[PDB]
Amino acid sequence: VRDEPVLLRFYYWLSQTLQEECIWYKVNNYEHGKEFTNFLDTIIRAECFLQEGFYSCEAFLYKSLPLWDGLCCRSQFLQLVSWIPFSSFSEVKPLLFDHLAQLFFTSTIYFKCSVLQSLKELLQNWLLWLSMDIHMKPVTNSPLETTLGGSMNSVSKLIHYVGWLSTTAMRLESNNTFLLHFILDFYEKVCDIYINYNLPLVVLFPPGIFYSALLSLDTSILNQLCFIMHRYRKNLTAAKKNELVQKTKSEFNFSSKTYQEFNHYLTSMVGCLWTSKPFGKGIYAEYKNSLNVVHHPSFLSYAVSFLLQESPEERTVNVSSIRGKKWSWYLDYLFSQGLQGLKLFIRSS
Amino acid sequence: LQKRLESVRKQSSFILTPPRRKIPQCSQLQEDVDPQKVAFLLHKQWTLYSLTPLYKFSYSNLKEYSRLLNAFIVAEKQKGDFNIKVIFSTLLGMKGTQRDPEAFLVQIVSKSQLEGKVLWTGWFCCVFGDSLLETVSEDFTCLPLFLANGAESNTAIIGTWFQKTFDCYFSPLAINAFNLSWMAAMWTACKMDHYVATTEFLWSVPCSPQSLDISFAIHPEDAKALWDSVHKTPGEVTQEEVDLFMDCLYSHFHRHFKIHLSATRLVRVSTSVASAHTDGKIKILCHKYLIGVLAYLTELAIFQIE
Amino acid sequence: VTNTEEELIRECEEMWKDMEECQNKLSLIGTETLTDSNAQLSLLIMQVKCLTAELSQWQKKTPETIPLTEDVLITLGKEEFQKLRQDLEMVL
Amino acid sequence: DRMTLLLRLRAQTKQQLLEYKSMVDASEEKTPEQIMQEKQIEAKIEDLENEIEEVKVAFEIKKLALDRMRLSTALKKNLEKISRQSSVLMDNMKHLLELNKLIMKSQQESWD
Amino acid sequence: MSVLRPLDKLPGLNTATILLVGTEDALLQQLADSMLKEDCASELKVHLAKSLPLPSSVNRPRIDLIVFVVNLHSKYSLQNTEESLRHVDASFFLGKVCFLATGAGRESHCSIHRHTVVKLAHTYQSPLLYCDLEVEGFRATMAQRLVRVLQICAGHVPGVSALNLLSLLRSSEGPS
Repeated sequence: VRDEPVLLRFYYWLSQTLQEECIWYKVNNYEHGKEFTNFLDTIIRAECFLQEGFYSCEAFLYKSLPLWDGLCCRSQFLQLVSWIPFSSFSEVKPLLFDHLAQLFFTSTIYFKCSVLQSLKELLQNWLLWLSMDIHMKPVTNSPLETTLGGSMNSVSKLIHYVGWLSTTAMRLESNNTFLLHFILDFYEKVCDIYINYNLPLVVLFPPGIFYSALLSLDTSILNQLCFIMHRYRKNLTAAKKNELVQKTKSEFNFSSKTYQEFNHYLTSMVGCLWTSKPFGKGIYAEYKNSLNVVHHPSFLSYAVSFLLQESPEERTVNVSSIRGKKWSWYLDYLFSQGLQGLKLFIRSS
Repeated sequence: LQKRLESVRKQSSFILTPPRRKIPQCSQLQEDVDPQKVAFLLHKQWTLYSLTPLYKFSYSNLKEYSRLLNAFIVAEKQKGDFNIKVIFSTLLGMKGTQRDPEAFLVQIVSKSQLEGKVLWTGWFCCVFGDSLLETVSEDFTCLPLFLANGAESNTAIIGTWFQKTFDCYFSPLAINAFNLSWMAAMWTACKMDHYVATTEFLWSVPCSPQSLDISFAIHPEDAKALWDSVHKTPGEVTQEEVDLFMDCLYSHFHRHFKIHLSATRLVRVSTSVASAHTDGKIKILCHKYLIGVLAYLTELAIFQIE
Repeated sequence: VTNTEEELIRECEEMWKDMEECQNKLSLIGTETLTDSNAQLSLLIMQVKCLTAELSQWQKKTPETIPLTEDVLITLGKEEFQKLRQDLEMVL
Repeated sequence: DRMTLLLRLRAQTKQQLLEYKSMVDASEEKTPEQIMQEKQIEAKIEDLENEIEEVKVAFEIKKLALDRMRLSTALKKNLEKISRQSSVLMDNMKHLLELNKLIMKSQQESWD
Repeated sequence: MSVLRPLDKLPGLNTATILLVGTEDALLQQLADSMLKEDCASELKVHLAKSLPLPSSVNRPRIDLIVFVVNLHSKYSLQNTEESLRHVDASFFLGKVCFLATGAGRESHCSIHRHTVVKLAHTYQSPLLYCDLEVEGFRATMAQRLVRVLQICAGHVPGVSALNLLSLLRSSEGPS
């Protein structure tokens, strides 16, 4: 039902419910805060069942984000910002993104992980509405490339702001892997935009995230870095097929600055793994073999365990002679542990 | 709906009050305004509430709504003879803007078991509330401000009936102590050539376990000669005129008792025009400047909704 | 470990002489207050002078060859492995 | 553990020396002051913070690359010869590979 | 003399400080006691002040952070703060001055406007935060928030400077 006075009377009730019966307007009762926590559990199941946020709920967060400190039912407040519908980028940033960034760089790292879990669900429901807004509108006889182009810079400045939030908060905690798992889970939502949502825009991240994940001490961050860069190849070469069809009409074109930047990402990561030349342009007696597949310290746990399972009566340790026939036996042990993203990357790129 | 969007962004931003305001005009009572009705509205104790705009409200269905209200408030006293009867009286000519809806009166008048004694008085109004009129539809009737006279238990059993019929909700109104200083400066900006009361202020010290009150009285001929030395630009009441008027009243208190009252909290302003309190208690003592105060109360009543 | 301690004592001694030379050049600059009438102009024009002041300094600094040989990076690596083990328990 | 104290006070003394040298270069180097609008001044603020963010991520990624190459050669010379710390280092690598195998299976099931 | 500058002498060796400026003596003492509960790797030295200009003391260290705890229920906390930011240097305003407006949870008994402290922070280029220090659960969120500002202003992290804190705490309305 898309009737007008049945939605305005629901706006007039629940805006008065969140204003009078809030937390800081009371005399600090723990029993009324439990009922306010139980009332917000009704709201987060109603916004997910409707798949649009209410107009009362985003109006309350316009007045509560200057008045919120970072605790006192944090998990019910960061899921209230997760199901806000789509608006312009210039309206959100004085009311939300200024008051989010005053609390993001200053609170604890469990708050810093819970912002990016909220923004990856915000990137779910905004791209879900934009994937089907093209389909349900045959009404306007004007072309929609100004409206999709006006929605292009609204979401590309969204990801480059949270990408500016990600490469600055890495410097705050000085390379902790626990934040680095949830940065690459946010770009899992980015790299499935043409296959699953059919949106012709490919955005990329600045390389402070890239060499902090390539030189990380973790195997699962290196698997998810090879998962997203495998998805970035299949998104861009299918956009090259989108550029090849739309060249005759000159409508859906991409700039040449994202093709030369993507060549800088692919050449520098195979020099640290396969080509054994780690010094490139971003990075400037075994310095040519200090960074390899078998010479990386996260895969060095698999490199010690490969020589123990071959012969457990060892006397010397020789990890540099793993070439040829037992190099394929070394890749058979790494593929059996659950490195499926590195298996699909080596057979394509 | 698009003008509902533009009213949020003024409330979402920090700016909601203009620094240069207009001195209120002399509201002359017209021939359409009833003189015998506005004398009953004066010298009464009132409790303010804010209300969302109503649904399916008609001016010809008041006879059915008078019989449903008289069958329910007798029944709410039986769940916990009554010779009471409500009167829905409509008033005319109070509006200054033609796009405002008509205000009306709700009384409870007891019958004659021997005019009856009025036990409760409700009043719905909208005086210069033009900012909320384009944010509603034409089906909605926009009466944000409500004033009640009587007990709070009689307010809740009739306020239950507006929740279950007109799809609305009553909220308590509160005026900040910053906003008492502007309406005290508006009451000293008035023009008078008649019998006047005394300007009464009261502050409360927050840094005490107990209550500490100071009664403070200013003669209004002394307040008028203090005002025009500060007021130098005529026609407008500015931001710097009120804040220097409150500072010289604080510096007059400072050279005698050495107590800074600027750390305290102003809670009661009572002048020759009207008396005010922060929880919604008002006593209007003037009929010439009636709608100038009531438009300022609807200036705050839209702000608690939005 | 003792000789790499006293190298890091001596390298932190010579940059302690660098900052007190910069402290004696900074004490010549006196007092500069701020009024209310020109506060938006006297804070944003000097920020153009402030952001230019490290634009030459972040480009002058090379990737610094920090001299460390043995038995510091092994003990810091086991402290890194002890915090990596607690981080993969919390992310699980 | 005194070497973390030496590295933390060395990084603190380097940060204090760098902000003191930027304060001396702010006090001694000047710009030509003209009558300008505000939006061109904040456009210079956002362009200078983008350029200083680019050179700070350049210095951070080159210093982190030098640190990971020194840690890779330090772990290579560590695990070249069998020492007495191997009896807990092998157990730590076995616990890290089992926790990483659990994170691989959780990531695959969560993605599907 | 009676002037203040953030750079005259030496800070020390892993030792920072904070200058709590306010009019209330019982409200800022509970904020000073709650910062010692959250432990860190630096020695904390909380200074309590009434109003600027300070008396000429010679045993003062280098000041890393001055916060101005104003009250929204009091004009006396605002008029002393207006006399406090006259005797300051312009090098304090490069990310080393934070504001705290107490009394933001009670929007029924408030005594100064919310737009006034925004306009006070817009012309002076300072970040503005709102918190209520009457709640012990809200005060520990505030006492966590004073430590991570003080880790930036003392230079305890690599790469983030004091003017990097000013660029992250910007506030500007939308130009559309």
